[PDB]
Amino acid sequence: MGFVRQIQLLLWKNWTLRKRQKIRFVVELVWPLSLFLVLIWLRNANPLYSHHECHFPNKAMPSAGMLPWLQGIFCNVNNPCFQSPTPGESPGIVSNYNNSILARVYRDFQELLMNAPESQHLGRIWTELHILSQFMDTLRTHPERIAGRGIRIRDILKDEETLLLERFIIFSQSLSQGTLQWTLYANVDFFKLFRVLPTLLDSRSQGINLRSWGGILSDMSPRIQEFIHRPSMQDLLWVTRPLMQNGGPETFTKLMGILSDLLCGYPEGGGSRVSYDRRTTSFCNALIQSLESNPLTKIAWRAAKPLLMGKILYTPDSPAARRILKNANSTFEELEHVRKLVKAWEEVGPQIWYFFDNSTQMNMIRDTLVKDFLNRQLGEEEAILNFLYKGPRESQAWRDIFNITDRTLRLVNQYLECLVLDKFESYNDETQLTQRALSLLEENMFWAGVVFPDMYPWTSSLPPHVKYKIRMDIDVVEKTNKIKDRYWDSGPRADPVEDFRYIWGGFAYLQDMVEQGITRSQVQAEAPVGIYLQQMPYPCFVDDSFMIILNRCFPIFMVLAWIYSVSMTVKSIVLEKELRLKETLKNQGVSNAVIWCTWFLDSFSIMSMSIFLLTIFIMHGRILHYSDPFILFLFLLAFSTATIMLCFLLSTFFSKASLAAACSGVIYFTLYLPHILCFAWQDRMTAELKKAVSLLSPVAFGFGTEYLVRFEEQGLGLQWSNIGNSPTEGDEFSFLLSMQMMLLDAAVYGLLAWYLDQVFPGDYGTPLPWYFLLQESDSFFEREHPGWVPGVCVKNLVKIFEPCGRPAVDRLNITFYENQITAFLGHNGAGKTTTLSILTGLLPPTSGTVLVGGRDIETSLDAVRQSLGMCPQHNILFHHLTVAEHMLFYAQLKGKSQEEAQLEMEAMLEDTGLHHKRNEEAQDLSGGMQRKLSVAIAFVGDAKVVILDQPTSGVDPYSRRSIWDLLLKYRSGRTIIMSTHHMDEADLLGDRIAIIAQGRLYCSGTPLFLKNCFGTGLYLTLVRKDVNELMDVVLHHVPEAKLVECIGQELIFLLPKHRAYASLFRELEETGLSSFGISDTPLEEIFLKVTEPECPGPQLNTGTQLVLQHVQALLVKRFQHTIRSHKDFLAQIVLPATFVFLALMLSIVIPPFGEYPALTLHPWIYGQQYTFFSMDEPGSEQFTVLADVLLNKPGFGNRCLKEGWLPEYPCGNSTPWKTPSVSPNITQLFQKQKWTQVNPSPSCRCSTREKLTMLPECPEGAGGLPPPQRTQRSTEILQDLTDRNISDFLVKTYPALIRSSLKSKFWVNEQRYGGISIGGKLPVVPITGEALVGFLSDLGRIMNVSGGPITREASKEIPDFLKHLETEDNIKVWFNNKGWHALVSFLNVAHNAILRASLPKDRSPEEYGITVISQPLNLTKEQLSEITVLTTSVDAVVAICVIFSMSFVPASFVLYLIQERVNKSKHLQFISGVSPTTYWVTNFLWDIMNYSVSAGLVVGIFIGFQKKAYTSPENLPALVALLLLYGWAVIPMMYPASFLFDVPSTAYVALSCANLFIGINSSAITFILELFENNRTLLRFNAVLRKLLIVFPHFCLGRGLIDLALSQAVTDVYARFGEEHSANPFHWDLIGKNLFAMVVEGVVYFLLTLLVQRHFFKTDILRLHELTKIYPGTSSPAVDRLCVGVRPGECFGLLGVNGAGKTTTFKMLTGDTTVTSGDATVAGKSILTNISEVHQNMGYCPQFDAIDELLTGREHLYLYARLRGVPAEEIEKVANWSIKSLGLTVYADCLAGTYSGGNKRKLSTAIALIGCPPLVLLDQPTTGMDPQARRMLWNVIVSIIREGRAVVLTSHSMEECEALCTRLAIMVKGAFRCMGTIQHLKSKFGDGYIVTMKINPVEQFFQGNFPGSVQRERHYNMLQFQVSSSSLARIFQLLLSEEYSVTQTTLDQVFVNFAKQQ
Ligand SMILES: Nc1ncnc2c1ncn2[C@@H]1O[C@H](COP(=O)(O)OP(=O)(O)OP(=O)(O)O)[C@@H](O)[C@H]1O
Ligand SMILES: *[C@@H]1O[C@H](CO)[C@@H](O)[C@H](O)[C@H]1NC(C)=O
Ligand SMILES: *[C@@H]1O[C@H](CO)[C@@H](O)[C@H](O)[C@H]1NC(C)=O
Ligand SMILES: *[C@@H]1O[C@H](CO)[C@@H](O)[C@H](O)[C@H]1NC(C)=O
Ligand SMILES: *[C@@H]1O[C@H](CO)[C@@H](O)[C@H](O)[C@H]1NC(C)=O
Ligand SMILES: [Mg+2]
Ligand SMILES: [Mg+2]
Repeated sequence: MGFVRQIQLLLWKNWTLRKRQKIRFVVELVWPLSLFLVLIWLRNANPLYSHHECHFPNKAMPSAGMLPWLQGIFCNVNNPCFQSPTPGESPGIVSNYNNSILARVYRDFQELLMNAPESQHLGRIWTELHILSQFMDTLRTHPERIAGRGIRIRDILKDEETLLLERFIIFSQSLSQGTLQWTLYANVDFFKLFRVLPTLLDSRSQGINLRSWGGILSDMSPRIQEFIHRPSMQDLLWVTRPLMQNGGPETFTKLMGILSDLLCGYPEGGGSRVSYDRRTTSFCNALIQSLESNPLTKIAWRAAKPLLMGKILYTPDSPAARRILKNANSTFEELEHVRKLVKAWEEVGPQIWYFFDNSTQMNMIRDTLVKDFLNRQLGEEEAILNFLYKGPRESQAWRDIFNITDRTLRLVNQYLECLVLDKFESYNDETQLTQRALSLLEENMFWAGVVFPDMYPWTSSLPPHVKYKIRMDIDVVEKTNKIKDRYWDSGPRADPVEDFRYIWGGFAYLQDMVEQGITRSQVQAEAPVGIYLQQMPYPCFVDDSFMIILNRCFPIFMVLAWIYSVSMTVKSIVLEKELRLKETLKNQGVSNAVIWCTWFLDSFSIMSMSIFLLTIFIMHGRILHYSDPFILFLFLLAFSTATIMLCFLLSTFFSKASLAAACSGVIYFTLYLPHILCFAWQDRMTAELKKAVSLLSPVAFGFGTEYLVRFEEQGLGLQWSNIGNSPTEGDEFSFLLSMQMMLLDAAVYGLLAWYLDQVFPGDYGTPLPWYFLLQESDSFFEREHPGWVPGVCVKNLVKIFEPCGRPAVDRLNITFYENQITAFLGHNGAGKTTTLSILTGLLPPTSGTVLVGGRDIETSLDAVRQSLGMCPQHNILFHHLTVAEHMLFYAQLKGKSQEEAQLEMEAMLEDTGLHHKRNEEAQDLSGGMQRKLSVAIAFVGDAKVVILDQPTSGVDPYSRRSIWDLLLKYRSGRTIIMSTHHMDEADLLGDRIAIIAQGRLYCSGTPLFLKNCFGTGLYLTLVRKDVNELMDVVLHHVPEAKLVECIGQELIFLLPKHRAYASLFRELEETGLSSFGISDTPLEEIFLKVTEPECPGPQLNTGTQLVLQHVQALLVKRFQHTIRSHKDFLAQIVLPATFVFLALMLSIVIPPFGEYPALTLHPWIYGQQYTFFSMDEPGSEQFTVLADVLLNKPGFGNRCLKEGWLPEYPCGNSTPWKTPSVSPNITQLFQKQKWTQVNPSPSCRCSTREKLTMLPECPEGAGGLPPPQRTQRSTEILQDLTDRNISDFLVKTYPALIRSSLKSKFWVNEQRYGGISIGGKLPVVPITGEALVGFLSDLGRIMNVSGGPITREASKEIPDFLKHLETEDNIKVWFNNKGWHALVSFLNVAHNAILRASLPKDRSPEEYGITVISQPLNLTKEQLSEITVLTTSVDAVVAICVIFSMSFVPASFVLYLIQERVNKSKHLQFISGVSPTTYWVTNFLWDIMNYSVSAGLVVGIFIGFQKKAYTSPENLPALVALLLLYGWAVIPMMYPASFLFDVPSTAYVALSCANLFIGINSSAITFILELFENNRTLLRFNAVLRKLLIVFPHFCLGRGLIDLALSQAVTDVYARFGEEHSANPFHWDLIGKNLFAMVVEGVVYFLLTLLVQRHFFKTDILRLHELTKIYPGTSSPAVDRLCVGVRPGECFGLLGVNGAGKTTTFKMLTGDTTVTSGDATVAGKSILTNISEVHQNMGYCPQFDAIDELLTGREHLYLYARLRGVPAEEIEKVANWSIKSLGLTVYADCLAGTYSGGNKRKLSTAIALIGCPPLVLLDQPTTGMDPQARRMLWNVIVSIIREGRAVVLTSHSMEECEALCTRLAIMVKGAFRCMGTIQHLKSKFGDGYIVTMKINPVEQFFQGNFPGSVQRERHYNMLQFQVSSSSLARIFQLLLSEEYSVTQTTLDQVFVNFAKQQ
């Protein structure tokens, strides 16, 4: 139950302390919500994009004819989406190329010219022309009548008459004209005719057909003119305009567009697109080289070359293979027939030129014709526009149509000869084929390599099941080890380049050719069926653009937000431990488990609020949109628990906070590194190995975060229904396993932390054995009175400290009895605190035992601590609480009611003198009040043993009275142990006394026993203000000894005969010295008997030697500091480089590279699946059998042959056709409302703006009714889609099918991959074969060409040529591109069915088949796309790790600067004169050489791993200059921060985190924003940021480390193909600009730190005038207006009550704090204006030790001599004098941090006197010094006062302010109360004779003898008494009966009642 109360109190304290910060807390719970702001914005920069449907054009294969094959290659290069069903996916069409102008032209030509009433008589004209040219024109070699000649003759003959002429000649050139001319009317006029048509004049089989030739042209006149003006011809001529204009169009910009709309037609704009070579011609190698070396067409040529010019290598040399590949080269045969035809031109051309130059039928017929009749004949429907425009015979400027023909038709012949059309080479082994392929690959002249495995080189007969292989290289083939993607994306997979490697790589074409060869080799009656391929359409979907960066940034940004919390809690666990605040709590009796429970609750309650805020931002910021808030909350909660218990585990390794701040973040982030292995071993990990590694909590976090992201990139969330099932196929270890294996780690970490705490409590506390689970649960010394009881007992201790060697404590034997106070005295290095640290469990002994209640602490500390109280020598308080809160907290921890605690606190506040504060923080107290509170809270509660040492060192004589009252009130029932130095109280209130010397007792017992043990006598005191006089004056009554002590302004005499003594004092009274005082024997004389030069500085250096001495001094100081703390150096310098080393070592382990397997291609590589078919175009025989042999007899493919196929996929039976039943609502819906042909079914609603979905909803009216189904023997479901809209069915049914796949197996699946569709016709050119060649032959015979030798070969192959450009009857296959190997599988299905559908009717088609196999060529490679992404992914994280590492080193230099700024050790060096510039410059110079070691170590690692892009002969200087100049730039940026943090560890943590935040969120935003080149507003931001963000060195390093890595991948990919460009990474665009910004920054920030340093920094000396100091938070002044002056040779006093303003004055004088309204002058130089000038005329000794705890005592003196003049050859004797004079010989070199606490004061005053400054300021120079050392200090001060130097002291011991001081000044709250000499005070204040006795019976003893008395005190067996000035005290001394004592007046009693009265 008390457990719960203590929990509540601890939590109350923590939350009270947090109520004061309100900034360390807000930053604490806001820091993680800050790494996500970039993502929150960058999400809303990119709203989601919804994509329309896609419909794609089909692809003809080589077997579909050459013309559509090539046309499809050209038109469908980019594979465009069309959004509306293309014509090719209609039941009986394949064409898909209308709206092409070249096709509409044919449409109009068939519609108008031909098949009409104008083409009837045209052939008759041709036939009559041929008859003419055969009969009348050709009349030379044949016999005829006289009227005949090759040109012209006359038949004039048979003349019987004798032999006007012009008239007849004109007239002939008339039937009734010659009849009346008369003879010639009976012989030559018999059958004569006129000039009419003589076409009837010949002897011909037909009568005549003339007078119709010109009378048929008018019929077809309105047809041609109509045609030419049709819109199709307008478009043709419009687009052909920029072709013949001067020859040559623009290369690939508009030429492609013209050819596109000329051949292709695609609408809506063209779719969306989602060395001297040998055996060649000097043209063909010039062309290829000009094409390859043009950096614009190298890419397309790189892919097109192996098909145009590559070669195909086939393995065995057998007649079977030769036959197959003879039948497979049909395509190349019909491709070289074209070359033949075009080559025939080089022969026909000159013949046509001649015929149209000379002709008997043109140049002698048409040039000879006359024109009178022609003009009228033309006009009745131009000779000048015809017979001259096209019939010229001599040059005129007809050639316009002939000299473009050769230009355009010989260039084509030059082009076509570059093709290689013989490409089948024959080998005898796959090995030989492989080496020849290796040879050919470099030239890029390797197509595939075909292998027939089952046939031997003698094979002749084909088996009826042929299998072959196509072996290509991996860069043009899909991988054969996996068949799909790892995760189901939502897209069609339709990128023409990287998703269609089976098409542009040439695999599918060769497979088609060889399947057709195999079919044609064993059928002999093949069906001419061709094949088209069609891609199944895809619905509308939603694009992301975001989960490409989200999935690569989420599980870094999520694990990196907790690094600040981890560091701030591991550091806070360790501050309490090494600041000793855990041990005070454990001393007040707080259990050990309450500590841990409070830590856990207080950490959990703070992490749980940032968890909440983080979830709210993650969801409402739309980073995750589909998931569940509650599950995310619970996941983060489990992580919080794991991380907290990890922090508890880590805190038990460290003891110093600065060391834990430097390791916690690095270790937290190095436990996450094993997630590098997820890049290479992505698939070869197992759920069991995944469990084994998830014991490290961050990797379990990463495993869970990946599922969180992935369930969303698959369109779902983390709903409560799919935790336990992974998204990826066939892997265990779901999300729940990560969540559940976080809690196992929480438990394990916590349990181990609890155990490991007990065994290794470093540096404060007692360890346990590693097996503590065996469950234990004369004479010097006074005679011992057998009475009271013993309390604490000590028995033979030893404590050896390892370095020092000597025993600090050596065999003690003491007992402290119960009901009394003991005083525990000794010199300084005695063992008083080392012993009292052992009685309490602060540190373990080397030997011996102690016993508190008879129970030894070696086993029973828990019970001992239940009743303890303690105050330590140096204060430890919660520096932000209050006085009242301290006392109200410790009182209740012991267990008390709240109101009783109020009462006790109220009493003790007044009792201790700490009232009037009661509300001030424990840091605004002075240093005596802190020591006073530290005692007050040792008595509160109720202890039984109270151990309190040095309880009064620093408290003024007026408050020591209250402390004594407090001690004597609680002595009643406790054992109290006091350790003290000043002896006024060691005897007054000590019931016993013990003394230690060198770590063991020297004496013991009650004080009276000690006195007679050593000696006793009176002590005559003569306080002066000449020795010979006194000596002779005390010779008259010469006793024992004489002068025993004589220091400045003091004296001492010892004298053991009433008249003798009586006469002395009496006579002395009336007869140079001032007052005096006799006594019995002090307690300081017996303690004093137990234990038992450089006055000028000549020539202090100055100038450049002084500066060069300062630099050396500081560098040596820093070297000494860092040699002795090497764990800190290791953990701050070498650790980050080790982190980098681990990160690079991990990215080296990679799986070995095997080889790509076989993978027989068939549709059952996939699982259960649907297929379909569609028997379009029925009734045609030869298709009713092809639709029968792919359903019923063997079915699809080869999974059911007669013998067997692959005994891995067994058959079975089938089921009857069965149309499934549908719900009635559909039945009424589809018949009720009338639909149409273009709208068969209701449409699907997409993913609305506010209705986000992955795929549309598609209501219950999808593409129709369910079609008939069946289950085939292949264990597949094919559904018959005959006479239905397939494009509608597939599109509107894909979504509902994708949902029905994750109900059972939670991973989404694709259940449909393809199907056949029998039918499809395209119209073949109606022109037959032999008819064409006959027409050509007749035309040639008319036109006198006769051809030539080439033409007979060219025109020998026309009939077969025209049969191979079209097919007219063919099928088409549909495929789904999501499955990689789904194209070739179904292509094989189709070819195999075509084979079975055509073999004869007695061969049983169930045992014939073809199978294909892929098997890449053994080149030992990977695909480029794989290694590129792997390399960039790995080499990004290396840059991330280097940035993380170099972000921690720069903050490591602030630890020393902050550590020195507080404790006032930097100010104490400025006092010696170091001129801030040299200090800062030297620190910078040390930091640089400290940094360069880490930089060099990182570089050495990069060299060792041989990482390119970093260690290459062109990059290494760039890397070195990046690192070495980043450090220069960034180091002087931490320095201004050392001015506002007080705890070094806090600064370390808060600066490392800020550096990491900037260095991550500057070098990722500009690499993400540049990735998005789509958006235009992003480029503005990217450009402006890449310049604004240059002021941070973090950006300048983050850019460069990733640039040098990106700009080497782009060259190592070039090495794959082509040339190899170098880097030169120094350009003013890569890193050259950053390296310039570094240098400017590195010198602008240093000036900023030197500027911020400046905002913070008569015959007498030190004249003070009215000066004041009001502290900011109060109302009354700390130091009111005060004014003095000190002369050269005096010593000022500066006494004062506790809390009066004495250290504030010294702080203002030395220049620490800021004066308020005053002035002060040291040697003429004022302190307000020029203070660097006064600083060299004074020394300073602070109240608190300002020393470096790691050098030594001697190295301090050397440092502080060098920081002054004292040239290099004198420092040794100055140091030796200072060491010897102050008493530091035993331990002059022992690590000043191990001094005792009275030796630290000696060191401080020793280094306050180096040099010889005229003014010396000392502040409490003697608080922990024993009486032996105080005298040595007094002697030194007297020796320096005698020179002429001034001293100012501030002390609280009045034994010395009257021994060496000349002027005093009591100082109450503000200014002074009473200045003046010592005698000026005593005389006016206090008569004298303060008689003190020891012992009612003595109270009445001063009734008549001494009436005037006034009582001072009434204590225990000691009490004081003031008696009036009677001078008869020694007279009445014979009336006593005790401790004799009387004195004139001590200054101690004067100061008590001086301050009593105010
Ligand atoms: N940082 C501070 N803020 C507010 N008040 C302060 C601060 N430091 C000191 N004081 C107050 O100013 C007064 C002067 O304190 P100062 O340190 O001069 O006392 P002191 O005489 O040096 O004490 P002691 O004599 O024990 O050394 C004290 O009352 C103290 O409470
Ligand atoms: C040309 O294509 C159009 C486009 O739909 C089609 O309607 C027409 O039937 C086609 N003409 C043919 C193939 O002759
Ligand atoms: C036609 O081009 C040829 C070049 O092949 C040229 O010699 C001839 O002169 C051109 N025709 C005319 C009419 O000039
Ligand atoms: C190709 O590599 C595979 C890898 O195992 C090996 O089995 C096969 O024999 C090799 N064949 C050739 C022709 O290199
Ligand atoms: C559709 O028909 C079903 C019966 O199958 C009926 O329950 C429902 O009310 C009808 N209307 C709808 C679903 O809008
Ligand atoms: Mg001590
Ligand atoms: Mg002080």
